[PDB]
Amino acid sequence: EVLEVKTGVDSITEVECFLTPEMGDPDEHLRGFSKSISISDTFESDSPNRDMLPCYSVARIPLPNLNILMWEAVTLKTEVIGVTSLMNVHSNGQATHDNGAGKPVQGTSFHFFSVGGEALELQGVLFNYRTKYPDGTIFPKNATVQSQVMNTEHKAYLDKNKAYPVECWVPDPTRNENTRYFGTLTGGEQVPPVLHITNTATTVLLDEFGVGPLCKGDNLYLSAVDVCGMFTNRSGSQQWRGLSRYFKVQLRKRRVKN
Amino acid sequence: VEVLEVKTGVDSITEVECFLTPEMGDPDEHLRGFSKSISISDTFESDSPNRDMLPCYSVARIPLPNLNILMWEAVTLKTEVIGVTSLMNVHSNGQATHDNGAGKPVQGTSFHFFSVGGEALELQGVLFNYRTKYPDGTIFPKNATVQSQVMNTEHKAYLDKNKAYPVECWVPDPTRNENTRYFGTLTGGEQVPPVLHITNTATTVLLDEFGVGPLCKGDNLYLSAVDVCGMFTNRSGSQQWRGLSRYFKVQLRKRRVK
Amino acid sequence: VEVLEVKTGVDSITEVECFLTPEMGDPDEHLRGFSKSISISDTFESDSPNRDMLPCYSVARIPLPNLNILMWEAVTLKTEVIGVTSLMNVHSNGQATHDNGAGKPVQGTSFHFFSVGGEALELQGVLFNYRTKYPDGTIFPKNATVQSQVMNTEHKAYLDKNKAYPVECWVPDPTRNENTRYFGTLTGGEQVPPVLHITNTATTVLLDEFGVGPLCKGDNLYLSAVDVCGMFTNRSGSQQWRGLSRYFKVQLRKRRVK
Amino acid sequence: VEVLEVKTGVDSITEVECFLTPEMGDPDEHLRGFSKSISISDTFESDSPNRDMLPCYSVARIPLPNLNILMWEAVTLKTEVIGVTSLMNVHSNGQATHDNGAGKPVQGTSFHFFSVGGEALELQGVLFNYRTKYPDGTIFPKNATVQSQVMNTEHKAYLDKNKAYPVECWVPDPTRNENTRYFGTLTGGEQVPPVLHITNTATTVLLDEFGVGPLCKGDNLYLSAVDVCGMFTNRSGSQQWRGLSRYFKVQLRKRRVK
Amino acid sequence: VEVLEVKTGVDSITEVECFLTPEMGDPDEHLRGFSKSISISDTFESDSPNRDMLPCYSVARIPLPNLNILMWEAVTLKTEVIGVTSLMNVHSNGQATHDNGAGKPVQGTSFHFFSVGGEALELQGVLFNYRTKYPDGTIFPKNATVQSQVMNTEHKAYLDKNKAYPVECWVPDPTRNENTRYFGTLTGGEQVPPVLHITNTATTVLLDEFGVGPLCKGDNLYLSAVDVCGMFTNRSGSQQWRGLSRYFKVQLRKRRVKN
Repeated sequence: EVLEVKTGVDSITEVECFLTPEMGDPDEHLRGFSKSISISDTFESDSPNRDMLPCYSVARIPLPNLNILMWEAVTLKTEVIGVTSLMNVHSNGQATHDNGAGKPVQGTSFHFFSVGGEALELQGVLFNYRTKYPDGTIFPKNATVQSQVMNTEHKAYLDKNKAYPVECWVPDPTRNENTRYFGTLTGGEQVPPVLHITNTATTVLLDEFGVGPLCKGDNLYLSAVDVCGMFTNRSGSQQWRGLSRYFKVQLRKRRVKN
Repeated sequence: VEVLEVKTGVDSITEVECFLTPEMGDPDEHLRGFSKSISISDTFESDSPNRDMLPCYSVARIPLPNLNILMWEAVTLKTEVIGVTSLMNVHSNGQATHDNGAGKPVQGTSFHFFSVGGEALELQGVLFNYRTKYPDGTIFPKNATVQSQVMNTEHKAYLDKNKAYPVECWVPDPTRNENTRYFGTLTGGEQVPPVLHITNTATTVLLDEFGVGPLCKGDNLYLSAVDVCGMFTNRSGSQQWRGLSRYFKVQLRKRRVK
Repeated sequence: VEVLEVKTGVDSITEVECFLTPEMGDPDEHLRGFSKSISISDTFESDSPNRDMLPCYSVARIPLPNLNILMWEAVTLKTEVIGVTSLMNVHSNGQATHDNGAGKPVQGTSFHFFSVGGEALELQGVLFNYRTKYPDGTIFPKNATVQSQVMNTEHKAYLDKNKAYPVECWVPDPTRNENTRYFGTLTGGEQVPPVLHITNTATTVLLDEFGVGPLCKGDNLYLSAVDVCGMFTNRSGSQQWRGLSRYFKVQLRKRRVK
Repeated sequence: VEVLEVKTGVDSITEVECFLTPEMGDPDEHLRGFSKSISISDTFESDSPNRDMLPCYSVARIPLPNLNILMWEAVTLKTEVIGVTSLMNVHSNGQATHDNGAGKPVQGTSFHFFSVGGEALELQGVLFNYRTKYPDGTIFPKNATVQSQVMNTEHKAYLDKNKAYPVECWVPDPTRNENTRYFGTLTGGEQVPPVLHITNTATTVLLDEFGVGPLCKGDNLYLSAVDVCGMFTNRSGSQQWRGLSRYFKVQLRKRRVK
Repeated sequence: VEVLEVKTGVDSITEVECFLTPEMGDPDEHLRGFSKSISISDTFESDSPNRDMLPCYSVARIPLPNLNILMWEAVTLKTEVIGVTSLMNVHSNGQATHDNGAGKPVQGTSFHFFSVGGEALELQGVLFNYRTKYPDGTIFPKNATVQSQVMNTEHKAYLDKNKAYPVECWVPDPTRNENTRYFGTLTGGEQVPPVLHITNTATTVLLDEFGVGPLCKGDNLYLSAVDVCGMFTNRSGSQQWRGLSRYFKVQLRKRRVKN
């Protein structure tokens, strides 16, 4: 049972941070990029290396210690950080045509963020159930052909960074009562990125009963994916490029019973 | 039916939560969620698609708590496509974008559709080509004539069976469906990019202009869906439909009627 | 006419429900809903399209219950393109997207148009090329001059016959049509993808800024439509227009006038 | 200077209704609505476009009923491009999409613009290339310098003559035009599809934030437009601009001023 | 500062009107508004763009009528890109769309950005490739590391000099800029079509959720912009950035503040 909101100067706080992307980082110079994408000969032989698989980013942020009172997340400001970096079309890129500039980052993107009072809850779904996922990732276990559409065995929490591959996992809509999530997959082999920034846009996190995420143990959970597309180098090889995401969350003290 | 007052009290409401898996053709035991590779007839007259090359409408009849005159009234819907991120597998037997590039993602013609009603969805048959010979095990427009390519009012059916009603033959009958709410988008084009949004913050109200939602005949709720996301292109250039499951959560309340 | 009060009571309203079939040219007995393959003239002066290569406006005059004064007033419209899923037939004599690929779907230039009025839709002629020779059996701008390529006020007509008024020759006349509500979108481009939405939950209100809808002269309602969805490309590369039927449901009420 | 009350009574309102034809260059007696085929200079220094290759702004000065202090205040606008369906002529000396295909439609760069004011539209010159030699018979930015490629405040003009002001070197001057309302969209790209909407149900309000419309000096209303729809490609591959006429309906009321 | 009442009366309001020119690199005396043709490095480690190949942020600091505590408060903005129609010049040393066709227009990657603030726009550095050698005459993220490719909080700056801060290195810092309102859109893709709207009827309100707009420290208003419209392709296939100027009209009112 959720009771009244506490008022007074002491009763509000603000969390501000950036989540870095976890795209695979194939060497010591390539933070923010995946390994070049290679293609299996068959579905049966699909076995991507770890450094080729973008993962969900997650941060657990401690809040001022309370105590029952709980911090309630009320509003969010968020945007992708470094959108202009994608204007570097002069660095080992495959040219658009002879003498032209380098191709920009483009193609499949996934832009996702969530705010919750506990870890984001995940459901596994596989493009191909016979994919061998690599050591160091957490992926759907006991995959069957049903895993290609819905196998309810594949439940997890986003409770580790650099671990849950984006392609295996989505927010579980049957759970996440204490999280608000938002995402868009834009597919297509060379779809153009469209990235907006502004410090004037706010998302309200309150449900239809006027209640936002309530932070269990005085911890706020922030999650993101910002796969912007693929970068094409001069050989034609392509690799995922991600960007960091900014979060500002405003919270207020809420009394609750039981 | 004269519709009267809504019942109140803790026990006056119930909730249905459910996922509908796609029915894309499933051409072998490893390919749930996909169709058979598409092949093209040399003439309109010789068009004879095999069953496993034809996506069909998904449907579920959900029994509700027994009432009797009270009827369960569907008031709100939350819904979304499950597994959107699986379309980021561009390393599994796909045709490369170009020399050394990543695999092409699922793209091209999509149909995204869902409906909620208190009885089976009512269908009207329309055929691209009236001479198409539909296969055994499908339910299709019978006694087709050349008028069936635009409108033949003989072709009426109920979506009353799973893996049966091919998507390309049937649409919701706008002359009926008074006790169902339906929503769908066909986005065509040989390589249109998929755009799939997920969030747990969106709700659709199913009440009509008079404040009445679908009323469940025999305490049965009917959910229907199609989510053809596009086509996957394998290394040989062959293309097959790929579909994804759909989540439904519906809130219902008891309503007295005559 | 001075428009006075709306009549009330159970008898004061009526409903019109119907479908208008497309008139795309119907080049043979198997190709209802298609045009003849498009041929290209060598010069502007030699452009002489055959009748079966020219989509035309559809129109229906629906008689209403006899009233006499009182007039039937059109208040709301539900409308929908019927058979949108038929465009997923990419296996019937289409040109392949690439070697071993599925057939290309209908795509390219579309015109989607509908109007509701109390009299025939008023048309203004505008010609792409004033030297086009239009075929016997069609009604087209007469005495064309070079000014007909931009605006020649001699070209006035009424949409008063089916299978007759070519889409490419005529538009709604914005200088007239006070007693009609019309809505249209031309989406050009050689392969723009169709985007077709269906739902039974959308209504368009036909009342003007003074709260008055179309008033039906002689107790006749006029419905008009074009739904050229794009072009179908067959195995040879030849292209032909494909159209679909449009559903209409109009609510009308009795209105006194003087 | 000082705006006082609006007049009322049956006599206090008037309406202006007209169309502006496009001025695309009209390269011969058969090609009203089209420009000359577009050629490309070898260098910026040699850019010397023909008069008939340059589309121009259209303008109409419309005398209003004599008033005298009272002034006509323009309050609402309805506007529409006339002849949108003419772009469905893909059978008249067009370059085929591919072998045996239909002709390509008009597509590529478009500029759609309209304004309503109580005096001539005020213009600011901006040049793509300051060394362009603009031809005899056009009115263009004089004493051009390299700064004219970004902003040269010397280039001020009034849109006070037809077939004179090339579209490509003039825009509405945002530093002036207090007594005009203007609206325009440049949609660029080598083959972007045209999207043209028509309806007689849409009104634009011309009142500013103080509820004051353009005030017609000397009882003249000024209407201006450009509707370059894209380029038409003939069989040789050569391209020329295609424009259409624009309809205006403006409602005005008498306003007292001191 | 406590924000108190707005002052009223005929002299309590003022207006600022100006245009910011684009700073795209200006590679010779005839190419104001354009960058140098884009060249591509062989490897990430050899990326070394010349200054005239790098578009930069534009900024203007405008002095306001001297006050005095009262501060000018920015309330509304009208803005638009100036010269949108110039992009219809497809007849001047462009690569043809196809044989005998017209010249390709400006297209591909665009960044359209503007901000209004009562102090310099605050910037955060992010690099596509941390080994890029940025040229003399530009102000760029210093002591770059591989972390700079995603987030290195050392890269803080103020947009306080024109023709200096390269667009590709810098973005508005969302952790600061309390006294600025900023808006931008990056539209990527190798040949995305520009869509540019002009009108004198659109206004943006600069007030925050508490009804307070940017407060002008020292009676100065800061305006910033980028309008990289895309790339022009010349007959050889070489591509270069093309930018346009941006108009700003800002309405301000006098606001009393404490301490």
